[PDB]
Amino acid sequence: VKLFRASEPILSVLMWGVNHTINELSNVPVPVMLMPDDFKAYSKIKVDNHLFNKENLPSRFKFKEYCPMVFRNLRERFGIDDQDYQNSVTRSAPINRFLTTYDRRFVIKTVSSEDVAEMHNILKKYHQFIVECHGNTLLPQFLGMYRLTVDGVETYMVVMRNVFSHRLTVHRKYDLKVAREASDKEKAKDLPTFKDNDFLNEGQKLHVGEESKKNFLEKLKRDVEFLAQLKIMDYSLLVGIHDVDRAEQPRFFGPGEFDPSVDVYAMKSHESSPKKEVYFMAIIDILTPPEQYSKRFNEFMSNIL
Amino acid sequence: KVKLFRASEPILSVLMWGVNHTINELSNVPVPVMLMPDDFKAYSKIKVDNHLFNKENLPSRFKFKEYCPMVFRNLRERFGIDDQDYQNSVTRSAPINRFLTTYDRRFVIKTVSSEDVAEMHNILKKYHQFIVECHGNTLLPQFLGMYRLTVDGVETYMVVMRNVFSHRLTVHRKYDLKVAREASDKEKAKDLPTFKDNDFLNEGQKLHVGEESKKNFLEKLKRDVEFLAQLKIMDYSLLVGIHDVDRAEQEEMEVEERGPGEFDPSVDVYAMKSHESSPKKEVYFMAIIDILTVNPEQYSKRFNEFMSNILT
Ligand SMILES: Nc1nc(N)c2ncn([C@@H]3O[C@H](COP(=O)(O)OP(=O)(O)OP(=O)(O)O)[C@@H](O)[C@H]3O)c2n1
Ligand SMILES: Nc1nc(N)c2ncn([C@@H]3O[C@H](COP(=O)(O)OP(=O)(O)O)[C@@H](O)[C@H]3O)c2n1
Repeated sequence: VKLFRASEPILSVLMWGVNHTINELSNVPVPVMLMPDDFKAYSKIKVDNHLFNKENLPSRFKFKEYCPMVFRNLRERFGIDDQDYQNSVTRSAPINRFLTTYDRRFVIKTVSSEDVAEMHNILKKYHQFIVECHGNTLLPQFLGMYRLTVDGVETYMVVMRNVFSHRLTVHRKYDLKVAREASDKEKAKDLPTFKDNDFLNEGQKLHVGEESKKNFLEKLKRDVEFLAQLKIMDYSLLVGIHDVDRAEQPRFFGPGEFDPSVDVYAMKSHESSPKKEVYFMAIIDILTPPEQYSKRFNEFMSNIL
Repeated sequence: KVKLFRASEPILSVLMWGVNHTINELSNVPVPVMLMPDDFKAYSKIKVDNHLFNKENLPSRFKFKEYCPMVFRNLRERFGIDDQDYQNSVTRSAPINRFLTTYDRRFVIKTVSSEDVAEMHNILKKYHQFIVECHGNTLLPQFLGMYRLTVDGVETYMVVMRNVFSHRLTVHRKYDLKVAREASDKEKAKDLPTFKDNDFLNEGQKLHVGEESKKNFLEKLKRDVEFLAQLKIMDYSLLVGIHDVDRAEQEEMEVEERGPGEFDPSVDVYAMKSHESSPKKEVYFMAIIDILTVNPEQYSKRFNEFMSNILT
C-alpha cells in the first residue's frame, strides 16, 4: 500500500503525482520516435475528493507533467527504468527547496516559471544532444518536469539525476565557474559549497591519470561547446570528494566501493595519488540564460589532474 | 499488459479509464474495520486536461466521479467479487450492449438519471445493512459501483451491477414479471424479446426447481420484497431467464460442424438447475430488478403471491 506519507503535503502530492503519471504512461505505447507535438504537450489532472483518502493527501490538488513522452524517452536514454524512478519517489517521502528521493538516487529542485520556459526553449536541442552522445554526458540529466498546485499556489519542480553517490558520503565540495569565494558564513556550515577561489588557495588536486583524464576532458569540451552554441552561461561545475580512509573512521559494502551504472559521475583515484579518494563531477545551473564563458570554463577545469 | 481503453465511443473509453483509475487508487486505501458515516456522503472526483498527449483513444478533456467508493468496495467484497476481477472485466476489453455488459459477460452497466443517483444515496445505508445481514444472498440487484462521467461537457450517470444471467449459459427466453401487461408485436418480433406477465400466463410456462430450491427461493423473495416495502419502493419487477440444456448442447455441436447444464453458484448467483424429474433439462435465472424509484405494502403482498405461483 502506498500511503504517500511525506514530511510536507506538497511532497505527498509529488509522490501521488509521479506514481499517477508513471502508471498512466505505462499504458501509452513507446513510439518509434518523438514528434514535434510531444515537445509542446502536457498532462494535467485535478483532484477533488470529499471525505475520502484524506489521511495523507489533500482533498483538492492539481498535478501537471510537462512533455511526458520526451522525459520518458530521456529517462530511457539515461538508462533509468520507469518503475525504478517511480519507486524512488513513492516508496518513501523525499528528504533534505532541494530534495532527494529516500534512496538518494534522484534530486528534486523547485524552480521558477522562467526556468520552465527556458527548459522548453532548449528541450528539443537538449534531447537531440542526449541522443547524439548516447547518454554519456556531464550535463544535468532531466528525468521529469512537474507543476504542483496545492492551496491555489503552484510549485514547479524538476527531477534530475544526482551528481554525488547515493551511498558514498561526499566529504568536501566545490562549485567552480572574475573571482568568487565562500563566506565566513558559508564556510561555517557542515559541508560548505566552496566556490572557485577557495579551491585554488587550498591546493587540492585530483589525480585520475592520463587515460581517464583524456576522455573526461573530451566530454566536458562537448558539453560546454553545446551550451555555448545555445548562448547559455553562468553554469557551474560541481565536484565532490570522498575519502575512503575517513569513511572507515552479513554482506558488507567495501571501502570506496560503488556501482558505476548508478553513480554515473564517479571516478576512482589514480595509483599515484596522495590519499585514496573517489570524485564526482558534473555541470549544474544551466537554466539561467556567452560563448567566451565556454572558453574560460573549459580552460579552468582543464588544469586539474 | 498495456491497457489502451479502445471503445466504440469515447464515453466507454472514459468508463474504462475511470474504473481502472478508481480501482487502482482504491488499492492504496486501507480497508477499514467498519464503515463510517462519512463514507456514505463521500465521493472521488478527477478532471483530466491532456494536451497533444495520450489522445489515441481518450478525449483530451474529461471528468470522472465515483460515489461512496468505500461503500461500493465493501459491497464488492460482500458479494464475493474481487476488485481486480472487477477492474479486469471492465477494462481488458470494451463493454458491449444505454445499457451494456462487460466483454466477459460477468457485469452489467446501466445509465441512470440524476434522481436515480439521489435515490441510491438515500437508500444506500439501509441497503448495505440489508446486504450484510443476509451475507450477500439476495435476489435484489447487487450494486458494485456508481459513477458519473463528463465527456463533451455532458454528464452521464452509470450504475454497475451483477448480471442476472450466467456469463456462460445462453439465455433462450426471458420475461419481466410484476392489471395486465404484455410484449408488443414490436417487442415480440425482436431477437430475444422482453416478454411481460400476460405472455407468460397465456403461454403457461412453469419452472420445475424441486421443493428445496423453491422453498429457499420463496424465503429470500419474501425477505427482499418486505425490505423494499419497508423502503416505500415500488414499480420493481422480477426478471426471469430460461436456458435449455439440450438446445445448448446441439448449438455447440452445430457450430462444431463448421458439463452441460452445469453452473457455479459462486458466480451465477441467481441460477437454479431443473428438478431431476422434469420434462426437459433447464436452468433458470431469476432476480428482482428496477428498484430505483397503488400501495407499496399491497405491492409486496401481491408480488409475493404472484411469484409464488410460478414454481415447482
Ligand atoms: N440523497 C442524496 N445524497 C447524496 N449524498 C447525494 N449526492 C448527490 N446526490 C444527488 O444526485 C446529484 C449528483 O450529482 P451532483 O449534482 O452532486 O454533482 P455536483 O453536485 O458535484 O456538481 P454539478 O452541479 O456539476 O452536478 C445531486 O445533485 C443530487 O441530486 C445525492 N443525493
Ligand atoms: N441480464 C440482465 N441483468 C440485469 N441485472 C439487468 N438489469 C436490468 N436489466 C434490464 O433492465 C431493463 C429494465 O429497466 P428499465 O430501465 O426500467 O427499462 P428499459 O428502459 O431498459 O427498457 C430491462 O431491459 C431488463 O432486462 C438486466 N438484464
